[PDB]
Amino acid sequence: VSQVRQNYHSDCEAAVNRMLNLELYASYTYSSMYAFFDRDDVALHNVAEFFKEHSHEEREHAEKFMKYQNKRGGRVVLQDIKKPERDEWGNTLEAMQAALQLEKTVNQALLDLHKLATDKVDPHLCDFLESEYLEEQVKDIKRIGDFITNLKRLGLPENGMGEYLFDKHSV
Amino acid sequence: VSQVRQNYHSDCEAAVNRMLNLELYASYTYSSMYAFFDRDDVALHNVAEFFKEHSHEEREHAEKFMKYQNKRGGRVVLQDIKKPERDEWGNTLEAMQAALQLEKTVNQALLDLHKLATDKVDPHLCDFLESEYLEEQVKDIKRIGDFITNLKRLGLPENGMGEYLFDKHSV
Amino acid sequence: VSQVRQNYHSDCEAAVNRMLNLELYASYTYSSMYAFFDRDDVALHNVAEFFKEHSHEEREHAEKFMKYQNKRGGRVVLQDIKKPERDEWGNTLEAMQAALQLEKTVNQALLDLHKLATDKVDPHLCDFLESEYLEEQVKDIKRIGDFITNLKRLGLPENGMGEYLFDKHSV
Amino acid sequence: VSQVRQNYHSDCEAAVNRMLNLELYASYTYSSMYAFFDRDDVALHNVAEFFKEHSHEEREHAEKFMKYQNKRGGRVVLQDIKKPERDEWGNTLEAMQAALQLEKTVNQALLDLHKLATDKVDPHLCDFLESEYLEEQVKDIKRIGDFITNLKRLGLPENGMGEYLFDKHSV
Ligand SMILES: [Cl-]
Ligand SMILES: [Cl-]
Ligand SMILES: [Cl-]
Ligand SMILES: [Cl-]
Ligand SMILES: [Cl-]
Ligand SMILES: [Cl-]
Ligand SMILES: [Cl-]
Ligand SMILES: [Cl-]
Ligand SMILES: [Cl-]
Ligand SMILES: [Cl-]
Ligand SMILES: [Cl-]
Ligand SMILES: [Cl-]
Ligand SMILES: [Cl-]
Ligand SMILES: [Cl-]
Ligand SMILES: [Cl-]
Ligand SMILES: [Cl-]
Ligand SMILES: [Cl-]
Ligand SMILES: [Cl-]
Ligand SMILES: [Cl-]
Ligand SMILES: [Cl-]
Ligand SMILES: [Cl-]
Ligand SMILES: [Cl-]
Ligand SMILES: [Cl-]
Ligand SMILES: [Cl-]
Ligand SMILES: [Cl-]
Ligand SMILES: [Cl-]
Ligand SMILES: [Cl-]
Ligand SMILES: [Cl-]
Ligand SMILES: [Cl-]
Ligand SMILES: [Cl-]
Ligand SMILES: [Cl-]
Ligand SMILES: [Cl-]
Ligand SMILES: [Fe+2]
Ligand SMILES: [Fe+2]
Ligand SMILES: [Fe+2]
Ligand SMILES: [Fe+2]
Ligand SMILES: [Fe+2]
Ligand SMILES: [Fe+2]
Ligand SMILES: [Fe+2]
Ligand SMILES: [Fe+2]
Ligand SMILES: [Fe+2]
Ligand SMILES: [Fe+2]
Ligand SMILES: [Fe+2]
Ligand SMILES: [Fe+2]
Ligand SMILES: [Fe+2]
Ligand SMILES: [Fe+2]
Ligand SMILES: [Fe+2]
Ligand SMILES: [Fe+2]
Ligand SMILES: [Fe+2]
Ligand SMILES: [Fe+2]
Ligand SMILES: [Fe+2]
Ligand SMILES: [Fe+2]
Ligand SMILES: [Mg+2]
Ligand SMILES: [Mg+2]
Ligand SMILES: [Mg+2]
Ligand SMILES: [Mg+2]
Ligand SMILES: [Mg+2]
Ligand SMILES: [Mg+2]
Ligand SMILES: [Mg+2]
Ligand SMILES: [Mg+2]
Ligand SMILES: [Mg+2]
Ligand SMILES: [Mg+2]
Ligand SMILES: [Mg+2]
Ligand SMILES: [Mg+2]
Ligand SMILES: [Mg+2]
Ligand SMILES: [Mg+2]
Ligand SMILES: [Mg+2]
Ligand SMILES: [Mg+2]
Ligand SMILES: [Mg+2]
Ligand SMILES: [Mg+2]
Ligand SMILES: [Mg+2]
Ligand SMILES: [Mg+2]
Ligand SMILES: [Mg+2]
Ligand SMILES: [Mg+2]
Repeated sequence: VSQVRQNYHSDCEAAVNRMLNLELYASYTYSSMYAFFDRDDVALHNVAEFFKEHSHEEREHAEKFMKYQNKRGGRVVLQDIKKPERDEWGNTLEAMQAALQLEKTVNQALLDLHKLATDKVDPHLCDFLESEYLEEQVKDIKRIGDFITNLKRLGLPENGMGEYLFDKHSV
Repeated sequence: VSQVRQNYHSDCEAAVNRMLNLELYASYTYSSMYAFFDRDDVALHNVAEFFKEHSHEEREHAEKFMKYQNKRGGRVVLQDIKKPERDEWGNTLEAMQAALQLEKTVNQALLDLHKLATDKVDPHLCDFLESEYLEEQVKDIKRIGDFITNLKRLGLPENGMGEYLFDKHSV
Repeated sequence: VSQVRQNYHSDCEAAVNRMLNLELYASYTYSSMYAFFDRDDVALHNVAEFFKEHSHEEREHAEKFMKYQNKRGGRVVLQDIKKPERDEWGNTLEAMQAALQLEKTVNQALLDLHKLATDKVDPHLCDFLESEYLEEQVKDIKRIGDFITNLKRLGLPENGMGEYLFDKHSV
Repeated sequence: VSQVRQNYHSDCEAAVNRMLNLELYASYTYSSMYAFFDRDDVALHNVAEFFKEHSHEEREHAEKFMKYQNKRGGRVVLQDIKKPERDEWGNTLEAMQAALQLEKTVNQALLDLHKLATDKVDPHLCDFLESEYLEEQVKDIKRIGDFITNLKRLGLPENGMGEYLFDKHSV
C-alpha cells in the first residue's frame, strides 16, 4: 500500500486508469479530424485547427488524470490507444456530429466515475471531477451543438458555399 | 438561535469546533519541529523553515474555521491546545514520518466532517471542505511522502551526508 | 490521385504512416516514464519532467509527419498506439537505458525511411528527414548516452545518494 | 576554365541556365494573371495581388540561379522569355488550375536538375536545390491545390457569388 494512500478505493483507481485511456482515445480521434481537414481535397484550415486544438486539450486532460493517480497513491496503468473509428470524416457537419457524440461519451464516463466516487464516499475525487472536468465538458458539448445547428442552417452537407462560410466566420 | 443560521446542524457546529482545535494542534506540532531543527546540535535550517511555514499554514487553516463558524451563525468554542507528542524529533526522516501521520490524521478528520455534512445535507459545508481543505491536504501528503522516499534513498537515518544533501537541495 | 501529388511513391507514403505511429509510440513510452518518476515511492521530479518534455517533443514529431503526408498528397492512416513495453521502469539508469534503445529504434526507422526515399529518388523526403529529424535524433542519443555514463559513475542502481544527486544537478 | 570552378559539370551549368529561363517564364505567366484580374471586367483585386506577389517571387528565384551560376564559376547564358500560353485566364478557378500545372512543371524541372546533380556527384548543387527550392515548391503546390478545392466547393466557374467570396476571404 502506498504511504500516501487514504480513502482511495481500488475500483476508483482502476476507473481513473480507464478514464485516462478514454481521454487519450478522444485526443487521437481529434488528431484524425485535424489530418482530414488539412487534406488538399478537403482544405478547411480553420476547421482543421479547431480539431487540432481539441486534440491538445484532450491530451492535457489525460495528463491531469496521470498526475491525479499519483497524488492519491494509485498506480498509472496504460493500455493501447485504439485508432479512431473512421479514417475519413466526410465533411464539417459529419465531423462535428462525431465530435458531439465523442464528447457525450467522455461526459458519460466522467459522470459514471463521479457516481462511483460518490458510492465509495470519495469527496476528493468528486471535487476533482466537478472542478476540473464536468463544466468544461458541458461547455464543449454546447459549443459543438451550436456549430451543428449553424452547419445545418448553412445547408450542409450539400451546400459547399455554406461550408466555406462556416470555416471563414465561425472558427 | 442566530438570525443568520440556516441549515446548520448542531452536530456540524460542534464538529467544526473540534476541527479548529485539531488545526491548532497541528500548527503547534509543526512549531515544535521548527524549534528542534533550529537547535545548535541539529542545525538543519532549511528543514526548520519548512516546518515553520507549515506551522503558519495550519494556524491560517484554524482561523478560516473560526470565520466559517461565525458566517454560519455557529459559535466558536475553544479548548486547550495540547502540546506535541514529542519534545525532540530525532532527525529529518523521523520528523517527516511524524508529519505524514499528522497530515493523514488531519485529512481523516476533514473526511469525517465531510461525511457528517453529507449526512446532515449541508452542501455549503461540503463545498467549503472540498474547496478550501481537501485538495491542499492531498497535495501536502504527497509532498511529504515524496520527501520520505528521498530521505530513505539518501540513507537516513544513518547517512549524515544524505541528511545534509537533502537540507541543501530539497527544501 | 491527389492533385498535388508529384514524385511521391506509394511505398514512401505507407512508410511515413508507419513512422508516424512509431513517433506516437515513443511519446507514449516517455509519458509512462514521466508517470513512474512522479510516483510517491519513486519521487524524482526533475527526471519525471525530463521524460514529460520528451513525450511532448515526440508528439510534435508525429504531428509534423501528418502535416508532411498532406503536403505531399498522401493520406494519413492511423493505427493503434501500442502501450509501452513496461509498466514500471526500475530506476533512473534503467529508464535512461530504455530511452537510449527507444531513441536508437526511432533513429533506425528514420534511416530506413531515408534509404527508401533514396531508392525511390525522392529528394524532398530525404531533405525533410535530414533537416527535421536526423540531427535532433543524434543529439538526443548523445545526451542520453552522457546521462547513462554519469548514472553509472554515480553508482546506479545501488547508490541512492547518486540517484538523488543526478536528479538535483543533471536535469 | 574559371579559377573558382570545382566539381561543376558542363551539363549542370547548362541545366542551371535552362532552369533560370523557366523561372523567368513562370514569373511572366504570373504577371499576365495579375494583369487579367486587374481588368475592369474581371476586377478581383485580391486575386490579382496574389499573382503579382508570385510573379515577384519567381523573379527572385531566377536571380538566385544567376548568383548560383557565378558562385560555381559557370556562365549565365540568357534566352528569350516566352510569352505566357494564354492572353486571358477565364476566371479564378481556371487561373489557379493553370498555376498548379505551372508549379508542377517548375517542380519537375527542379527534380530533373536534382537527378542530374546526383548523377554528376554534385552535392553542393543538390543541397542548393533542397535548401532553397524544393520545399517552397511543395508548399506552393499545396496552397494552390487547397485553393482549387475551395473554388470548386464555392461552385466555380458558374457561381459568381462564390468567386466574390473567395476573393474576399481566402486571399
Ligand atoms: Cl485507501
Ligand atoms: Cl474516510
Ligand atoms: Cl487498471
Ligand atoms: Cl502537457
Ligand atoms: Cl486494449
Ligand atoms: Cl472511414
Ligand atoms: Cl471543469
Ligand atoms: Cl446562513
Ligand atoms: Cl439551522
Ligand atoms: Cl435545507
Ligand atoms: Cl463545541
Ligand atoms: Cl492569519
Ligand atoms: Cl482539553
Ligand atoms: Cl520526546
Ligand atoms: Cl483545498
Ligand atoms: Cl492522500
Ligand atoms: Cl506521384
Ligand atoms: Cl521525378
Ligand atoms: Cl499506410
Ligand atoms: Cl502540437
Ligand atoms: Cl496495431
Ligand atoms: Cl513492468
Ligand atoms: Cl534535425
Ligand atoms: Cl567552387
Ligand atoms: Cl569543374
Ligand atoms: Cl569531386
Ligand atoms: Cl546554356
Ligand atoms: Cl530582386
Ligand atoms: Cl528561345
Ligand atoms: Cl487566350
Ligand atoms: Cl525551399
Ligand atoms: Cl507536391
Ligand atoms: Fe474537447
Ligand atoms: Fe481543459
Ligand atoms: Fe476530455
Ligand atoms: Fe473533449
Ligand atoms: Fe474545451
Ligand atoms: Fe501542512
Ligand atoms: Fe492553505
Ligand atoms: Fe491544516
Ligand atoms: Fe497540514
Ligand atoms: Fe500546504
Ligand atoms: Fe526525444
Ligand atoms: Fe524537435
Ligand atoms: Fe521522435
Ligand atoms: Fe526521441
Ligand atoms: Fe530532443
Ligand atoms: Fe510561386
Ligand atoms: Fe522564395
Ligand atoms: Fe520558382
Ligand atoms: Fe512558383
Ligand atoms: Fe511561395
Ligand atoms: Mg486495485
Ligand atoms: Mg475505454
Ligand atoms: Mg482495432
Ligand atoms: Mg450524496
Ligand atoms: Mg458534492
Ligand atoms: Mg466544488
Ligand atoms: Mg468550476
Ligand atoms: Mg449545539
Ligand atoms: Mg481533537
Ligand atoms: Mg498532557
Ligand atoms: Mg479546488
Ligand atoms: Mg499506396
Ligand atoms: Mg511500427
Ligand atoms: Mg498488446
Ligand atoms: Mg545517392
Ligand atoms: Mg542528399
Ligand atoms: Mg540539407
Ligand atoms: Mg540541420
Ligand atoms: Mg559547358
Ligand atoms: Mg525551358
Ligand atoms: Mg511564340
Ligand atoms: Mg529547408
